[PDB]
Amino acid sequence: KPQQGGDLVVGSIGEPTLFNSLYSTDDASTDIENMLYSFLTKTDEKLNVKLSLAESIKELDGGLAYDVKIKKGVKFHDGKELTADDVVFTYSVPLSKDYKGERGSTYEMLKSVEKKGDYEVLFKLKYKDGNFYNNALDSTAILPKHILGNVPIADLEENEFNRKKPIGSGPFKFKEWKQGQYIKLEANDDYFEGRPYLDTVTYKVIPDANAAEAQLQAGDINFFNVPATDYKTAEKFNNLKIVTDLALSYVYIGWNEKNELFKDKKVRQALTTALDRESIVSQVLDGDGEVAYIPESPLSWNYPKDIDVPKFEYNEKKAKQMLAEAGWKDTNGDGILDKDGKKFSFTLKTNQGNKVREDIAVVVQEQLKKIGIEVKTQIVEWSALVEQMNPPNWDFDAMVMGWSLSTFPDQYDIFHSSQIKKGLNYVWYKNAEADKLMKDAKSISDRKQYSKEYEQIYQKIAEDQPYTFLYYPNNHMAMPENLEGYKYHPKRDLYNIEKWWLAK
Amino acid sequence: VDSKNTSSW
Ligand SMILES: [Zn+2]
Ligand SMILES: [Zn+2]
Ligand SMILES: [Zn+2]
Ligand SMILES: [Zn+2]
Ligand SMILES: [Zn+2]
Ligand SMILES: [Zn+2]
Ligand SMILES: [Zn+2]
Ligand SMILES: [Zn+2]
Ligand SMILES: [Zn+2]
Ligand SMILES: [Zn+2]
Ligand SMILES: [Zn+2]
Ligand SMILES: [Zn+2]
Ligand SMILES: [Zn+2]
Ligand SMILES: [Zn+2]
Ligand SMILES: [Zn+2]
Repeated sequence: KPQQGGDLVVGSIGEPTLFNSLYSTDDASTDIENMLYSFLTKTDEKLNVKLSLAESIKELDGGLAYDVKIKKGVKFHDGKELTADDVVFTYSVPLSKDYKGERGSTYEMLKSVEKKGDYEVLFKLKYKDGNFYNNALDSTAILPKHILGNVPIADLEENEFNRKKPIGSGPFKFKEWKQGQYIKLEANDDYFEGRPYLDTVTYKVIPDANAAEAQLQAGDINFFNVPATDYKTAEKFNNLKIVTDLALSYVYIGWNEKNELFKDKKVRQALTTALDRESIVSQVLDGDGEVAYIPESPLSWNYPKDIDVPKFEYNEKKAKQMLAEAGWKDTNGDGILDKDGKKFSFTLKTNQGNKVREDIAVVVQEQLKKIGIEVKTQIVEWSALVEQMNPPNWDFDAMVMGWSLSTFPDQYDIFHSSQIKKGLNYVWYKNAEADKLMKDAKSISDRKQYSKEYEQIYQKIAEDQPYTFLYYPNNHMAMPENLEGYKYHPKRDLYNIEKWWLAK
Repeated sequence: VDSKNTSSW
């Protein structure tokens, strides 16, 4: 039944930065990595962990060690055999004092990684942490030691390997990256699970959602996440079908607490209270999506079904009062709030090509103007904005942004204060009581006990409003009407693309 | 799999 052949052209509004899971922080990079490389495990469309490169994984010492046997006969794109050496190399990099990436959180539970045979590795942990089995194993792309094994770890991120000479063992091989235009990949004929059916996959960079929709209509791209507002338009396009479901994601406003304006919890609570988030969803998403009050996706087994968290529902006069109570009032008749010789004025950034977020930024500007807060909007190209938000820059006052969430629910990576300096706590949030809860939660094995203790963490994050949570988005995936073998995955848009085929 | 900044939605 399955038929070999064809070319998929995937439209993307964001350009990748590099292809290396130890350094990338963004979904566009991750999309390409998942085609180029292999991983010990893979989380499937039901969010279950499955073996991929691993032949077997045995949990030892109550979760303080993992003995991993690797499939034999797996080749890198250069024809060389993947072995334990490569796995030991790759997972040892973030344990080096010279590691300069933002992914330290994923590996900090590791004490060591040891070769036990040509195809066998033992992982040893310093303490129990479910992030290792459930996140590190499926997130860590295996790199070739015979290429990178002697590059100084301080210089690994800059290496040309990560941009235009990547060599992996994944289902597609790198052909070309025409900067600002596209990345072209070709089926790996020697892929360990069998060659892809598709001959090529092209990731076409179009930082303008309207332009991408027009290209989809014309047949210049044939796979795209259509904005909800364009659904009724796109469903009429020739030769296409659309698969729709909830994304493992939320969209938010990040308030940078490096900025004086956003250090006070009461001010952050006021900003949320000033925003008509239901109207945002109605207006900007045409009602397609739900307002978010919790830093977790409804898809998660950890999502709290029966929790009453503070919501900070829209109330313009209450926001005014809260800001006055916090010391802000217009003291110069200019219409904008004033405190200690400073005016409440800042820049709200978001990413070029996401018309929904661009619109949200304008709506936030208008709604906050009504309570005397001045916002300048700024649209920035995706790769640059990723660079700006990350350490060592944190170069934003506020941003409209999203997370593609981890499939293993743990807020430590994003909200623990230890993750500010070199991790994903871009907004400089610190609640010492929340820190303790998140740290202590790692040792809780039973899921019911874990979820129960997480109710307290959600309460603290909700109360503190380090973000204004905006909504849980839906994906609307347009694809060729004859595309077979596709399964909807809420996190990986191109999940198992090597198994998709075009019926002819 | 771990958290990533997402461009879409
Ligand atoms: Zn970096
Ligand atoms: Zn030892
Ligand atoms: Zn040992
Ligand atoms: Zn040997
Ligand atoms: Zn080798
Ligand atoms: Zn150097
Ligand atoms: Zn061939
Ligand atoms: Zn346009
Ligand atoms: Zn929809
Ligand atoms: Zn609704
Ligand atoms: Zn003023
Ligand atoms: Zn635009
Ligand atoms: Zn618009
Ligand atoms: Zn307390
Ligand atoms: Zn994607």
